[PDB]
Amino acid sequence: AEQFAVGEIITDMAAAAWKVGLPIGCIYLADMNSSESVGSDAPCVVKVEPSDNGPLFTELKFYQRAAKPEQIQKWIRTRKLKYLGVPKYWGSGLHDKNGKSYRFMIMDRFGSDLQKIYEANAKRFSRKTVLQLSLRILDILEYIHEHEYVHGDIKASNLLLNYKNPDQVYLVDYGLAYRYCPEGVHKAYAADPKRCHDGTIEFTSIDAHNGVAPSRRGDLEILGYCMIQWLTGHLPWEDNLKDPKYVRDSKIRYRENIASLMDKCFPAANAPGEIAKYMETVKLLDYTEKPLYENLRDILLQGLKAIGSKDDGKLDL
Repeated sequence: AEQFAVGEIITDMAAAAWKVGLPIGCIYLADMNSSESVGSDAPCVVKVEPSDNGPLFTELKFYQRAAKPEQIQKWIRTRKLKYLGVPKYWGSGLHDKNGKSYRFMIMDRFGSDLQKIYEANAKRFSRKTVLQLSLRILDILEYIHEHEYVHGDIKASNLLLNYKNPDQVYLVDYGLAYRYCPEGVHKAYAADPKRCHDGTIEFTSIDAHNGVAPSRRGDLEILGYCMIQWLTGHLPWEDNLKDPKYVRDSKIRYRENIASLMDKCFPAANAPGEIAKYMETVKLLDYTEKPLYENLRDILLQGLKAIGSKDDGKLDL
C-alpha cells in the first residue's frame, strides 16, 4: 500500500505545502510546492508511518521540542559552533489514504551514512577522522541532553553526512529516544515500563544491559565503543553478539580495568592516550550526573595536538 501518490501536494498542520517524490521504513524525497516536480537534489524528506506507530510519535515529539530551526540556530550562535549535527524539523501532519490514518514528518535530507563509508575504507577510520567525528558528536550530545533527551543508539549507520558538505555529520533515528529529565526531574535508576529497547547490542551501555533507563553517561559510553570500533575494526565481544549476558559481563570487566581494554583492542600496549582518558572520565560519572562536556572535548583536542593537528572541522574521509 503506497503511502502517497508521487507528485501529490500534502499540507502540514502549520499549513505549509510540500510535494512528495520517490523513495530515498517509508521515507521519500520532499520539497516545497512548485510547478516543478520533486527531484534527486531535494532538500527535505518525509517520513510516513501509521498514526498508531509509537516510534514516529516519539521522534516527532523530539523534533518538535528540540529540533526547531530557530532553536538550533540560537544554540549555534551562543555556543560559537561552525554547525550542529541535529536534523531540522520542517513540519508534520495527518494524512488519510484508503481509510487508515497516517502521521508524516518533514526533515532535512542527508547524504550517505558513515557505515557505508567505514566499510568502503576496509572497516577503519584514521585517528584524525575519529577525533573530528567525536568532537561533533559531543556537540550533538550536549545539545539533546540540555534539551532533556538521550539517544541511546549512536552508531555509524545513524550518522549521516550533509548532502552538500561532507565535513558535517548529523545524528538521526530518534524513534527510540528517551526523555530522561522531563521538566528538569531526572528519572530514577530503574526500568521505564513504556520502553522495551536495549539499543544496539555491540555498542549499548551497561545501564541499558542492566535493564535501567538510558542516561547521559550511557550516551558517552556508547560513543567510546564506537571510537574503538572505528579505530581498530573490532570490539572484544563482537564474536558472540548473540549472548547479551556475556557482552554485558565483558563491558563491566573492561570498565573496571580500562588498561585491560586498551591492551585487548590496540596492538602491543600502544594505544591512543585520549581514548583511555575519555573512558576514565565517563567512568567517573554517576547515573544522574551532568557530564563536563568541555573537559571531554579538551581530552579529544589533546589527541589532535599529539598527531600534529587541530580542530579545523575536516573529517578527511
